[PDB]
Amino acid sequence: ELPAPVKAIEKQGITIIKTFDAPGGMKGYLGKYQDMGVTIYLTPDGKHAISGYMYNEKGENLSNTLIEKEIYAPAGREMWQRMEQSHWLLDGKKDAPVIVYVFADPFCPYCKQFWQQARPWVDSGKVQLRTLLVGVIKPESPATAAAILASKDPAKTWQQYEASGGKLKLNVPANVSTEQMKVLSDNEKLMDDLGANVTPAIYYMSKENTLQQAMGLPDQKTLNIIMGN
Amino acid sequence: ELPAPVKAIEKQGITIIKTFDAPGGMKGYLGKYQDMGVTIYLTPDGKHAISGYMYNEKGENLSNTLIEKEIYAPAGREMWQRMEQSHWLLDGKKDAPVIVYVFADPFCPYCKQFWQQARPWVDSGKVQLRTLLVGVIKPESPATAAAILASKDPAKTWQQYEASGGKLKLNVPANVSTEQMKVLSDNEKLMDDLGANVTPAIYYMSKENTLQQAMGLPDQKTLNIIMGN
Repeated sequence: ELPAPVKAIEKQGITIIKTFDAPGGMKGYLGKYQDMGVTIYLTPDGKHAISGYMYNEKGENLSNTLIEKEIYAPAGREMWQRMEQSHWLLDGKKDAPVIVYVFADPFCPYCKQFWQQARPWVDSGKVQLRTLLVGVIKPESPATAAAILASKDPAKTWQQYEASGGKLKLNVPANVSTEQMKVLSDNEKLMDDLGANVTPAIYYMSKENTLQQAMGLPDQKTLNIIMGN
Repeated sequence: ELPAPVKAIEKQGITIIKTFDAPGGMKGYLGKYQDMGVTIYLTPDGKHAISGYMYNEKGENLSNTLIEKEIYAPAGREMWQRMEQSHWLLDGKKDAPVIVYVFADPFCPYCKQFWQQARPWVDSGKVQLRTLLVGVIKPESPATAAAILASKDPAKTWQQYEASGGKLKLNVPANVSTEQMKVLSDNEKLMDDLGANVTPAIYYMSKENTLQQAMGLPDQKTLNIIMGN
């Protein structure tokens, strides 16, 4: 079964996930209390256990690094791959180090404004925006988004669209290709699967490789973090 | 100086108080982050330290026992002794195990009501109420309190006063003895030194010997805890 001192913590409403190797002859237990992951460390004697955070000489919160790397990071990377595999429109260099996904709609003032705030990082080649168009805000939203997706170069047309603030003149299609209705439908299901009920819905990876999100127009702090700044 | 991993925690905004003996070859550091006391444990290797709570086989939160016993318990016992040394009126057996201090005023509905709630525990001989009269609620408050303190048996007169709801008939003194004005003045300074701006202000010791307080009319939970129940 479980060592007495750890069983005592378990009764404090904690559920153990696995055991792991702790430094200094200690045994570690990774667990959770509601949504919060926790680390427990059995002392050498075996009669005591500390519920807390382990730090090394450099000040790294090891407990935090392990929790994120085992409890949080996994699920997020799944949604990141699913986002990567979508038909997103590029903005910036295809090899920009920082990748930012954003669900945008043709009639979303905040989308245009975030597009604007993003200019510096994108022009620098540090950040690339990957836009997943959707049509969920206005009656004409789908017809417009599809008319954007259905052009000679959809990524450029989205740019010119955000830039001009929409005044762009282009041939609406007589038929919205099924391929384009699929992209819109896939993007909208993915947005829903992320519980994103606001556009723009932005997604980025933290320095510790965990999926982060942002809804609406980011304030300066959030903008700086999203931009990897 | 301080071991690297503990110095790392210290920089997280923690101030160390002293070092202590931890089990299993570990060294402990008692500290504080704002008002909260914290325990840090240097692992045997010396390269790591865990900021958290130590539990033994029986489930006792050792970290909590030490913090309260070294950070909280001291100051409270000081105010307890100062309260003990005051001229309080007895209610119940002088040898009742649980001691409860309460600052009361002659015109305080909530004082009368708490007096009422207290009946069961006091009659059982489990709890003794020690009342420190004050005169801070009404113009006639001091004159009344003093008239209570100035009687043949002040403790009984306070009882009969709470019981009868005040209708008690007794000889008001022509002169309020200086001794009685001193008690009222000492009680009022002590009440102030406790930041008690509400009457009744009740004070009791927790099972871990730390000073607890309660202002106004206690709800059922608080009443039960105050009564040691």
